[PDB]
Amino acid sequence: LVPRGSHMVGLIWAQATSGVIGRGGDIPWRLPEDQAHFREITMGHTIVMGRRTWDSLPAKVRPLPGRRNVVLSRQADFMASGAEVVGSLEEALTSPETWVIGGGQVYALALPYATRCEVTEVDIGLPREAGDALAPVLDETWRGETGEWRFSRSGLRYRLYSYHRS
Ligand SMILES: NC(=O)c1ccc[n+]([C@@H]2O[C@H](COP(=O)([O-])OP(=O)(O)OC[C@H]3O[C@@H](n4cnc5c(N)ncnc54)[C@H](OP(=O)(O)O)[C@@H]3O)[C@@H](O)[C@H]2O)c1
Ligand SMILES: CCc1nc(N)nc(N)c1OCCCOc1ncccc1/C=C/CO
Ligand SMILES: [Cl-]
Ligand code: NA
Repeated sequence: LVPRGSHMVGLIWAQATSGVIGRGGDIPWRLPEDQAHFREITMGHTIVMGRRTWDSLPAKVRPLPGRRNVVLSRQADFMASGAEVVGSLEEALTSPETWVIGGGQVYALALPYATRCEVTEVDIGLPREAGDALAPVLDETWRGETGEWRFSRSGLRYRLYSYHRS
């Protein structure tokens, strides 16, 4: 459970088996099971994203509904209609439960404060290319639960991981 006086920080991302999460300003696959899982985990909570992840959402869909949207930017003139733009994790992590929803820069920024990671891994061979966004690497303070391989309606294998630490 999450006490209302606490500040719990989780990271949620989907990756190829290579660790790639983003390429050319987008996610280089689509997986409906992952979209549903992302919604199930984050609904009702604050979501924090980097400015480039805000840019990657079509204007018509943002801010993502049912969640307080917070965008990290260092640009004093960047504005996100419907959402709050802050310049640091300190300002972004004021809710009792926050999910950092990407991308690569912001996962690495938020990892020192996080105690949970929820990962979808898609079994698509997408090797790391220059400029890709990548999943954060998790050291031995993290302990993980790895689900068995499942099979999507779209014909891709995928599996879920849940990581925790103190
Ligand atoms: N597969 C997934 O789960 C997933 C999830 C989310 C995103 N993505 C993909 O990942 C890519 C985006 O990731 P990315 O690493 O390029 O960018 P990002 O992490 O989404 O955003 C980077 C921006 O965040 C701001 N920022 C970074 N560090 C900051 C700090 N310390 N303080 C304040 N603001 C800070 C900066 O904005 P300013 O430049 O405005 O200062 C920076 O340019 C896209 O391809 C996207 O589609 C994938
Ligand atoms: C559903 C993707 C996803 N999955 C997991 N597991 N964690 C995340 N942090 C995550 O990114 C959410 C922000 C980026 O969203 C999108 N970016 C590009 C194209 C489509 C979307 C989807 C929006 C809502 O379906
Ligand atoms: Cl969503
Ligand atoms: Na996930």
